[PDB]
Amino acid sequence: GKTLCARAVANRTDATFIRVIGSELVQKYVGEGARMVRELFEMARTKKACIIFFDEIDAVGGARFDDGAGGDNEVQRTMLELITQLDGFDPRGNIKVMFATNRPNTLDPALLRPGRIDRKVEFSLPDLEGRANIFRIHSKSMSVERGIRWELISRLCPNSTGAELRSVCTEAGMFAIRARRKVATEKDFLKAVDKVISGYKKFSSTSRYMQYN
Amino acid sequence: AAPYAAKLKQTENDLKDIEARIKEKAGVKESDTGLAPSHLWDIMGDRQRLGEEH
Amino acid sequence: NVKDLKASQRVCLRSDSYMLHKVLENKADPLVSLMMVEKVPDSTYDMVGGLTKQIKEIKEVIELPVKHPELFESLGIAQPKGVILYGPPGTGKTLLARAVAHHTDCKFIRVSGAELVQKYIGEGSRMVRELFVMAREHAPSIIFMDEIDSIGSTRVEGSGGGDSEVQRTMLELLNQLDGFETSKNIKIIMATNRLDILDPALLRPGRIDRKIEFPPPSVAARAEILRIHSRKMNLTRGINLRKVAEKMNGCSGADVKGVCTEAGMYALRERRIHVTQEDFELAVGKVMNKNQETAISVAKLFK
Amino acid sequence: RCKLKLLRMERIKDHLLLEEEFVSNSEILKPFEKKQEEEKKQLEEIRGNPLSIGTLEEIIDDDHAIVTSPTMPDYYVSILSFVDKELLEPGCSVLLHHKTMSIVGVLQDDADPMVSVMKMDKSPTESYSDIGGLESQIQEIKESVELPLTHPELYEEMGIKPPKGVILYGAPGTGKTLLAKAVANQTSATFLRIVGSELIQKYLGDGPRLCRQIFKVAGENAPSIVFIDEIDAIGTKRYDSNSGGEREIQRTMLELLNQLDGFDDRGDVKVIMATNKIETLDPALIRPGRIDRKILFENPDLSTKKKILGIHTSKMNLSEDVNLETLVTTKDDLSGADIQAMCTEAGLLALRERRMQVTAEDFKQAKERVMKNKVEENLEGLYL
Amino acid sequence: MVDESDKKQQTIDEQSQISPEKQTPNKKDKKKEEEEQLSEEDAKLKTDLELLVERLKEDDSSLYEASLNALKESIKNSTSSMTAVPKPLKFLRPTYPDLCSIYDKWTDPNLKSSLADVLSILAMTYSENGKHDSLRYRLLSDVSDFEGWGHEYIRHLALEIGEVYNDQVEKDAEDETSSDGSKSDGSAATSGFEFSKEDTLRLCLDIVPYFLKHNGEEDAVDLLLEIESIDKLPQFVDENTFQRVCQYMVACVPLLPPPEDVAFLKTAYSIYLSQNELTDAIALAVRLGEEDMIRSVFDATSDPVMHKQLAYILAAQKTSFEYEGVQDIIGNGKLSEHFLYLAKELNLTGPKVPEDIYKSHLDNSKSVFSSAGLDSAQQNLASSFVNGFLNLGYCNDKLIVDNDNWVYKTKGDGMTSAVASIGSIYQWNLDGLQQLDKYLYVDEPEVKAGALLGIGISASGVHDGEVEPALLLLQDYVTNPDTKISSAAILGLGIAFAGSKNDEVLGLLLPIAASTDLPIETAAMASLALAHVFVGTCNGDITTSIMDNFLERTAIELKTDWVRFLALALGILYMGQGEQVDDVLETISAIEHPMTSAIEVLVGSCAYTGTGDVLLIQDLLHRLTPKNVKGEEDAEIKSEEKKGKSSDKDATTDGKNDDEEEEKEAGIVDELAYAVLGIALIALGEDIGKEMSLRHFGHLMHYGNEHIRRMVPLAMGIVSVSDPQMKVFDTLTRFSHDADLEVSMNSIFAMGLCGAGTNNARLAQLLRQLASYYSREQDALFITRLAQGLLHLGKGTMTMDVFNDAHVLNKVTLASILTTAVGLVSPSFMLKHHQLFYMLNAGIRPKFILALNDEGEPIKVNVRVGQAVETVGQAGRPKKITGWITQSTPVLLNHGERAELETDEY
Amino acid sequence: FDAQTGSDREVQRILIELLTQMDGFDQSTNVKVIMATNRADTLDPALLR
Amino acid sequence: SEGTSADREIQRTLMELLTQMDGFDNLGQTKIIMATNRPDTLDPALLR
Ligand SMILES: Nc1ncnc2c1ncn2[C@@H]1O[C@H](COP(=O)(O)OP(=O)(O)OP(=O)(O)O)[C@@H](O)[C@H]1O
Ligand SMILES: Nc1ncnc2c1ncn2[C@@H]1O[C@H](COP(=O)(O)OP(=O)(O)OP(=O)(O)O)[C@@H](O)[C@H]1O
Ligand SMILES: Nc1ncnc2c1ncn2[C@@H]1O[C@H](COP(=O)(O)OP(=O)(O)O)[C@@H](O)[C@H]1O
Repeated sequence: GKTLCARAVANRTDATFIRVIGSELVQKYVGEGARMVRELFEMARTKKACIIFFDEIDAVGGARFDDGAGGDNEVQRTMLELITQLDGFDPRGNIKVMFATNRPNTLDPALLRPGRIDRKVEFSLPDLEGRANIFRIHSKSMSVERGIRWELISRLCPNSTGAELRSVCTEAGMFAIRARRKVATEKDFLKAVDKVISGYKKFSSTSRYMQYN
Repeated sequence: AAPYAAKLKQTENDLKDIEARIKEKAGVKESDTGLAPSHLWDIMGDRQRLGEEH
Repeated sequence: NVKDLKASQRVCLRSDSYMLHKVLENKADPLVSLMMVEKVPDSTYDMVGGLTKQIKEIKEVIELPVKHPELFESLGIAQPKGVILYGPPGTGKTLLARAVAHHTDCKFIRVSGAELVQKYIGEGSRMVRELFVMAREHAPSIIFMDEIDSIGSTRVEGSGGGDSEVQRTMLELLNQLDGFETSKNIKIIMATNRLDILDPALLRPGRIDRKIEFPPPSVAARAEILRIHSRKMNLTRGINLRKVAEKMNGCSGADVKGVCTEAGMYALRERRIHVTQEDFELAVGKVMNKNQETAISVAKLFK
Repeated sequence: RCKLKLLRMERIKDHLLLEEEFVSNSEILKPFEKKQEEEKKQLEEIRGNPLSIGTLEEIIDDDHAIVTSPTMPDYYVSILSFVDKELLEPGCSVLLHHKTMSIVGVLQDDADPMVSVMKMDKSPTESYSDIGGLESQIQEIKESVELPLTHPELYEEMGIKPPKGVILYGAPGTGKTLLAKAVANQTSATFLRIVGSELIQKYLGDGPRLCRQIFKVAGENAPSIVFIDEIDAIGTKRYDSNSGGEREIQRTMLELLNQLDGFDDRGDVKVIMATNKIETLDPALIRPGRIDRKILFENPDLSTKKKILGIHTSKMNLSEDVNLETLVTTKDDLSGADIQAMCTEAGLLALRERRMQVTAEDFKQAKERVMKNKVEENLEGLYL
Repeated sequence: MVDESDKKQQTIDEQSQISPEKQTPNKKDKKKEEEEQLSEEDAKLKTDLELLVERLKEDDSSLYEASLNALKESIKNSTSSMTAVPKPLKFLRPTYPDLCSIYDKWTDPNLKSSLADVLSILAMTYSENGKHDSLRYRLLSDVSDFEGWGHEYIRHLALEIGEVYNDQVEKDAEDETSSDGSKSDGSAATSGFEFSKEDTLRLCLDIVPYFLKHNGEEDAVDLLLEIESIDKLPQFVDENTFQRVCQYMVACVPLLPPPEDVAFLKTAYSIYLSQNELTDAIALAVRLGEEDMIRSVFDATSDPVMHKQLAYILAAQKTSFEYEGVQDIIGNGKLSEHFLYLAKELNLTGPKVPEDIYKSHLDNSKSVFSSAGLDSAQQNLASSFVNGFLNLGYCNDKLIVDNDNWVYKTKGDGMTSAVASIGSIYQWNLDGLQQLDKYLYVDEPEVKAGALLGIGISASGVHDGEVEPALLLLQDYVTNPDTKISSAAILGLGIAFAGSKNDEVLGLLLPIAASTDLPIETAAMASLALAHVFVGTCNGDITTSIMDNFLERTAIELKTDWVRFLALALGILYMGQGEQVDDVLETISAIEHPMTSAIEVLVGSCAYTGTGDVLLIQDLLHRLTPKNVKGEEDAEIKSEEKKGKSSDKDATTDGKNDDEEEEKEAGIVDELAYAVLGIALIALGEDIGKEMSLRHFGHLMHYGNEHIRRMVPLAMGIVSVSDPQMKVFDTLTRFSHDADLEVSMNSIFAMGLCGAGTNNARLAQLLRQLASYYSREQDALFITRLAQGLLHLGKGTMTMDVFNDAHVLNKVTLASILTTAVGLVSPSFMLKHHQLFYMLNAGIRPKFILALNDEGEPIKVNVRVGQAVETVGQAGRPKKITGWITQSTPVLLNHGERAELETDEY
Repeated sequence: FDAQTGSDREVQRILIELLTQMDGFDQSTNVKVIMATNRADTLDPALLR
Repeated sequence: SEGTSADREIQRTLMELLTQMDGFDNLGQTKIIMATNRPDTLDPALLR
C-alpha cells in the first residue's frame, strides 16, 4: 500500500494534491514535455500550501547515461527538466515533495541526492505482528463469527503483503456466498490462504520488480 | 423451409418500423443547457451582453 | 430540412450568416479516396485464366455465401474467415482477388501498407475498425490486406511481419462478426509469400479454414496468358503461341507479360506493323536472361 | 406455431407504437402555448445564428472564460444566458454569439476515431454454452464479473469491498475469446474491447495517452467491463526499434498500473484480460486485488470433449449414421477450437459435394485434416 | 447430363434428363392410339415412377421443365382425362409433379398463377384414391436430396390451407370460388386431411395449426387428441408431447378473443388429463378459471384410492398453490367426507401451512430496520406507516409496536391508518390480533375502525379450514350501525378471503351494497370490497353491484370522489371473465348520459381482453376527442367532464396490461412504450390530463411485467420530479420491487434524491417516503408480482387493491387504503412426509434459450445455486430442478412456478 | 509518413495532386514525367506502381 | 524520417540545394566553402 498511505495522508493534511504520472510526461515530439514540467512547477509555486505527489516516475526520473544513437536521449531531456526545477535558483516555498518509486534499482543520483529528497523511508513487508494488525482492520470490516484468531491466519501465511490479506477476506467471502452463509467462519478462511499462496508461487508475485530504467 | 421462411420475411418488414420510429422520435426533440434557474440568468445576462467587455 | 441533409453531403451556404441554400449536386465518399489513391482495377476470370483449378477453389469458398448465404445457414456452418492466397509473386494471386471482386460485386479495396491513402488518420493502428466500417457502408467489399511479410528489416525481427500485426487485430474482431447487423459480407482475403513466415497464431484452429496454394504456371497455362496479350498486338498468322510457351519455362506469371512487351519494342525498332516470329526468339531470350541477373548474388530490382 | 406466437405479440405492438408517435408529434406542443412556448422564443433571440464553435481551455469564476477557437483568435468571452457553469469544465466545445462572443450554452461534443475502436456497436448474438464444457471454471468468471453488478445483496451481508478483476490464461483455442464476449451479453453494461496490438504503436507518447484514455472513458460511462484481448502481445509485437522497443513497452505498462488501478478513483472498470504470456507482465500487474480469482484453463479431458462436440453438431444436419463418441476417441487433450474446426470443416465437405446432408463420414474426414495440422509442422514422426 | 443412349442403366438415366423415351413418345402415342395398350401403360407406370426417383437428385430447372413439357399438355389436349376413365385417374401420379415443375421450379408469372388452381382440383380427386397422400409422403420423408423439394412440397400442402381459410372470409365457400375450385368438405378431401396430418405431425410441425384454426372448430382440436395420446410415451416422451400441445393454445391464445379461446383451451386441458402428468392438467385448468375443470383433476387423485397413499397429499398441494383461494374452498370438505385424516389434509390445503414455511425462510432473512426516525406533525404519520411497509409479510417487530408512545401521537385519519399498518407486520399470520385488540376497546371511534382494517390484512394467511376466519370476527362490526365501523369491516373481509366466494362471505355481502341514496363518501368500500371478492374466478356480473351504481348517479353528483371510485369498482368486478362482459357493455349503455359514457370505456377493456387491437385503437381516438371538438369550431358540466377524461386514461393502460400478459412475451418491451408516447402525450393531451397519465404508468409496468426494469422507471422518474403529484413515485416502486436489491439498488438512490433534496411541503414529502420503503424487503424476504407466478400469463386477485389506487389526486383518506398491498409469493422447498423445510439444489437461468417455448421450458444446463433461496424474479425466473443426481425425482414439475417443490426420494 | 501534425498534411496534399494529374495526363502524345530520385527508399507503393 | 518531423524538414531544405549546385540552374562565379567539424555526419549527396 505504497500509494494507500499517501491517500491516508491526503485525507489528514488537507493540502493541495497534484499527482503526476511519469508515463504521462512523454509526448510525441521532444521538448514538448519540457514545457509541461517547467510550467507545472511554477503553478505550484503560486499555489500556497500544496504537495506534489511524483507517482510512477520510474520512466521519467530514471538514470542518466549515453547511448550515442539511442532514442532514450529524447526521454532523458524531461528527466533533466525534473532536476533543474527542484533545486532551482530559488527554493521551494512550501512545496512538500513525494517521489514514489517501485524500484531504487535505477534512479537518478541527482533526483536521489539526499538534500532534496531529505529523509527517505523504506516501506517494509508486515511482520508477524503487522499482518495481524492489517488483517484485523480488514476482518473488523467483514462479518465473521466471533471467537476467531487473526493471529492464526498470519502464521499460516509466509512473509507476505497486506494486499493478499485484503484478498484473503474477499475470496473467503466468495466461499461464504457459495456455502450460503451470511457469516464467515474458519473453514473458508483456510481454502483462501491455500488459494492465494499457490498462485504466488506459480507466477512469481514477490521478489521480482521487472524493468531496467 | 416454409414454416420458418414466412417468419423471416415478417421479421424484415418489422425492422422497417424501428428505423421509422427513430426518425419520428427525433423530429420533435428538444435540448437544453441548464433549465429553470438559468431562465432567470437570461434577464440579467442580456443587459450585460449589449455592452462590450467581451 | 435536416432529413434532406445527412453526414458527408456537401451543402451550399449563403455566407453572411452561413444560411443553407440548396443541397449541393455533389457528395463525397471516403472509401474511393483510399481506393483511387492506391489505384487498382478490377478483372474477370479471363484475365487470370490458366490457373483454372484456383478459380474453382476460390469461387466455392468466397462467391457462394455472397450469392446465397442460405445454404450455409441450413448446413450450419460458420462461413469462411481468412483465406490464404500464397505462392511465388506475380503468379496472378493479386489478379485472382480482383477477378472475384467483379463477380461477387464487391469494392476491390487494395491495401498495401500505404499511409499516403490516408491524410485524416495516418496510421493503421487506429484504422482497422474505420476501414471495416467504410466497407460496411459501401457493402459488400473484399478487403485485400496484402501482407508481403518482408517489409522493413527490423519489423521481421520485431514481429515476424509488421503487417501481420495489423492482420491480427482484424482477425480477432472477425470471430464475433456472425451477427451484429446479420453476419458477414466483409471478407478477409489475405496473401503472403508462404505461411512459414506468417505468425502461428494466424494459423491457429478454426481461424483459417481454407488455404489456397498457387503454383508457378503450367506450359498449357503459360500459353493462355500469352494468347490474351496477342489480342492487343497485331501479329502475323502462322505464329504458334504453344511454340512460344515451350521456348519459355517461366517461373511466375510475371515472365510472359514482359516477353509480349519486348517483341512489340523489337517490332517498334523495326518499323513495321506486324510482329514476326523471330522477335519472339530474341524476346524469350531477353526475360530468361533478366531472371538470372537477380539471383547470382541476390540483387534487388533497385540500387 | 412456436415462432409465430412470439411474433404475433411483438410486431403488432411495434406497429401501434410507431403510429402512436406520428399523431403524438403535434400533441407535445399542446399542454403549453405561453407556459413554455414563450420561453422558447426568449432563448432563441439570444442565441441568434451562426453559433460559432470554440474550444474552452479554462474557466474563471467571475462569469468568464478564455476560449481558443480553431479559427485562431482567442477571445475573453462571458458566460452569460441559459448556461450552468457545472456543465462547463475543460475540454468543452461551446456555442458563441456571432456579434459579441458570449457562451449561450454547451450542446456540441465530438467523438474520437480511437473511442470508435474502443466502443462497440454490437451486443453479442452468441451467448454462453457455445464452447461449453469446463463449466466450473466459468463460475470464477460469474461470481466476480456478472454477479456484483446483478446482486449488491450478497456482498453486503459479508460487507467489505466486492470483487475486482480476472486474468484468463491457458492454451490457445480453449475458449478465452468467447468467454469475455459471453459475459457481456448477460450483464448488458458498456462493453469495451481493445486489442493489445493497437496498444503497441510505432509512435511514442501517444501510446500512453491511449492507455490512459481507456479507463477514463470506462469510469465515465460506468458500469463498464473492459476486455483487454491479448496482453501477451506487448512483448512479441513491435515495429521499428527507434520509436518502438523497450522504452515504448515499459511506459504503456507503467500507465496501465495507475489506471487500475492507481490513485484515479475512476468508475467501475471490471477488467478481463486474456493471456498466455503471463510472465511477460509486471508483479504489480499480477499482484492480487487487481486479479482476485484467477482462472487457469488447460485442455479438456475426454468426457468434457463430448459436452463440447454436442453443442457444435446441434446446428448441423444429422443422421442416425453420425456417431460423436469415436471422434472423441481419436483426439486426446486438444483444444475445443480444434473440435470447432472439425465441425466447421465437415460442412466444407458438404459444400464441396453440394449435398445438404452431414454424415459420420464427413466428421471423420475432417478429423484427419485437423490432425494433419498438428503433426505436420512436425517432422520427427515418432518422438526423437 | 448429355444423352448417351441405352448402353447401360446408368446412361438410361442421363438419356431421360434431356428427353424421356419411356414417358414422352411411347406413352403419349400409346394413349392417343390403341386402347388395348391401356394394359401396357398400367405395367409401365411402375417403371415411370422409378425414373422420377432416380432423377430427383438433379435440381436444374431446364431438365425437368422441357422433359415433362408435353405430358403437361396431354392432360387436357390428348388424354382429356376421360378417354379410358380409371386409367388416366391412376396415371395422375407422374403427371402431378409435371404441373409442379412449372409452378415452382420454373417461374413464369402467367403459368405459376394459373396452374395453382389446377393443382388444387387434381389433389382433391386423387385423394379419393388415397394415393395423393403417398405422393406427398415420398417427398416429406424424402428418398433423395435436392434443393427443389424444399420449396415444392409446401405448395401441395398450401392448396388445402388456401380453401379452408377462404370459407370464413367469403361465406359462399366450396368450389363455387374459382380460387381453388375444390369443395371445402365432403367425404373425399376430409379423409385426405386426416391422413396428411399424421405424416406431417411425425416429421414436421407446419400444417397442423393451420388446419385446426382454419376450420375454426373445437372439433378439429378434439380429433388431434386421439392421435397425440397414442404418441405420448412410445413414439417420444411425455415432455416432447407437452411442448407439442400448449402452444395450440399459445400461438393462438392471443389469437383467441373470448368464445373461440375458451373452447380451444378446453381441448388442451383434456389432452393433458389423458396423458401421464396431472401436473400439466392443473396449470391449464386454473387458466380457464372454470370451477368445473379444477374439480376434475382434484377428484382424479382423491376419490379412486381408498388408502391415504401419495394421492391425498398430492391433491392438497395442487389446490394450495393458488393464493387466490378459489381452489382452496372447492377442494376442502372432500377431505372431511373421505376421512382418512382430517388434521393433516385440511391444514395442508389451507394457506396455514404457507405461514409455517415462511418462518424457515425468515429464520434466514432476519431483520434489518431502516425506518424513519422523524416525529412531530405529518412526519410522525409518515414514519409510523413506513414501519409496516418495511415489515410486510410475517415479521416480528412486536416490541416497537408495544411502545404505544408514537402510536398515540397519530391523529385524525392518521390514527385509523396507523393501526392498519400494525396489522401488516403480522400480515399472513395468526398471532398479532393482541396488539389490535388493546386500542379497539378504548379511546375515540377512530382507533376502533383502524383495528378492523388490520384484522383484514392479518387474516390473509388464515381463513380456511374453519380456523379463525375473517368472517367470524367481522360479522359483528357490520351489524353495528356506525358507518366508519361497518365500512372498515367489509373492506377487511374482502381482502382476507380474496377470490374465495364462500357462502357465508358472499351472502353477507349480498343484501348490502344497495344503499347510495344517503350521501356517504366512504361508502365506496361498499362496492369496492365486493368487486375484489369476485376476481379470481368466473363472474355472475352481480345484479347487486349494477343496480347500486345507477342509483348513486340518480341521487348525487356532488361527491365527485365517490362516483369515480364506483366506476372503477364495476370494471374490476368483471375481471376473471370476458365472454359475458360483452353483454353488460350494452346493458350499461342502454341508459345514456355523458356521465354513463365514463363507465363504458372501462368495461370495454375487460370485454375485449385477450385481443385488444380494436380496443387499443379505440382508447386513443377517445384521447384525441376533447381537443377535437373545441378545435373544430374556429376554421354540472364540471363533474361530468372530469369523470369522462380520467376514465379513458385508466382504461387505455388497463386494456394494454391484460393483453400483454396472456399471449407472446417479446412484445412486452414495446407495450410499456405504448405508454411512454402515451405519457409524453397526455403530458401533451390536456393540462389536466397530464396529472392522470403520470400515475397510471407505474401500474402499467407492474401489471404488464416488463423485462426491462433498470432503464425505464428511473428515466421517467427524473422528468416527473418537476411535475406535480408525488404519487407518481409510489406507482413506479411497485414495479421496481422485483427481486429485491437488483433493480432496487438504483431505485432507493433515485427516489431518495428528490425526497431528501427538496422539502417545500410536508404533504409532498409524505408520498415520497412511503414509496421508498415499499420497494425493498430486507434480505430478500419475499417478492411481489401482479402475476400469479403459477402462470406467468396469469393475474392475481390480491394485487387488485394496488391497481385501483392511482386514479385520483392524493388524499389522507387514500393513505388508509394504501396500507393494504397483499400479493405474496412463497419460496419453494422440497417437501417430505415429515415436511422437510429445505431445498437441496436448484438451477436458475436468467434467460431461457428455448425457442421451443415463449415461457421457455427451463433447459437442463443452468447455473447452480445453493439451498433455501427465494424464487428469483426477472433475470432468474426459469428454474430447473437439480436433485436427479442425488436419487430424487420431482413429483411436481416446477418451471419457476410459485409452487413448492415436492420430491420422492428413492 | 506521420500525418499526426499539420505540416505533413501539406506535403501529402501536393503529392496526391501529382498522381491525379498523372492519370489525367495518360494517352497523350507527351512523354509522361521524367523524375529522378537519389535513393529508392522515398517511393510510396502507389507512386512506384 | 522514421524519427520526428524534424528530419523531413531537413530533407525539404536539402533537396533545394541539389537543383542549385547542379541543375538547369548553373553556377557561376559563386563558390561554396563548407566548414564542418566532422564530415561523416553528412548525407553522401553532400560529399558529392
Ligand atoms: N500495510 C497495510 N495495511 C493495510 N492495508 C494495506 C496495507 N498494505 C496494503 N494495504 C491495502 O492495499 C490497498 C492498495 O494499496 P496502495 O495502492 O495504496 O499501495 P502501494 O504500496 O503504493 O503500491 P502501488 O503503488 O504499487 O499500488 C490499500 O487500499 C489497502 O487496502
Ligand atoms: N466450449 C465450447 N463450445 C463452443 N464453441 C467453443 C467452445 N470453446 C471454444 N469454442 C469456439 O472456438 C472459437 C475460438 O474460441 P474463443 O476465441 O472463444 O477462445 P480462446 O481460448 O481465447 O482461443 P483463440 O483466442 O485462439 O481463438 C470460437 O468460435 C468459440 O466459440
Ligand atoms: N491468369 C492470367 N491470365 C492473363 N494474364 C495474366 C494472368 N496472370 C497474370 N497475368 C499477367 O501478369 C501480370 C502480373 O500479375 P499480377 O496480377 O499483377 O500478380 P500477383 O500474383 O503478384 O498479385 C498481370 O497484370 C497480367 O498482365
